[PDB]
Amino acid sequence: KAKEIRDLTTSEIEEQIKSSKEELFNLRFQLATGQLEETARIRTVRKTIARLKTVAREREIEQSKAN
RNA sequence: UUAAGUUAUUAAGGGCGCACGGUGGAUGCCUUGGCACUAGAAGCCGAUGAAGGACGUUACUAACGACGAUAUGCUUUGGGG
Repeated sequence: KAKEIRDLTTSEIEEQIKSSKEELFNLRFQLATGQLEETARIRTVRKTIARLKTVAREREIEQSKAN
């Protein structure tokens, strides 16, 4: 993905962001209710969201390099 | 059967020697933090938030980094294995 995340159509990114945020919410919710036992997913979901915002920022800058 | 002389026999204490304590840094070490030389800057920012912080962020959490809700980091170019 993280290459062709840049190939996504700027609404797949938007829906992808909120799907990933619901996934992170469920993970944090079941870490507390103590049944997770694979705690490394939390970190990588965070970084995915980071990935997804970064490219969605830079489209914006290139969207105003022309205008 | 008398006059006389004398010593230990506790070492409570004293000096010597012995042997384990407490103590803390004499020896060696350190070189993590500066005296000074050379060179480079440029003294150094921002009304694009400038100037030190406060709260936070790790799967687990107690001070500095990141700076930061994209948070114990994100993308990209080049090194590197």
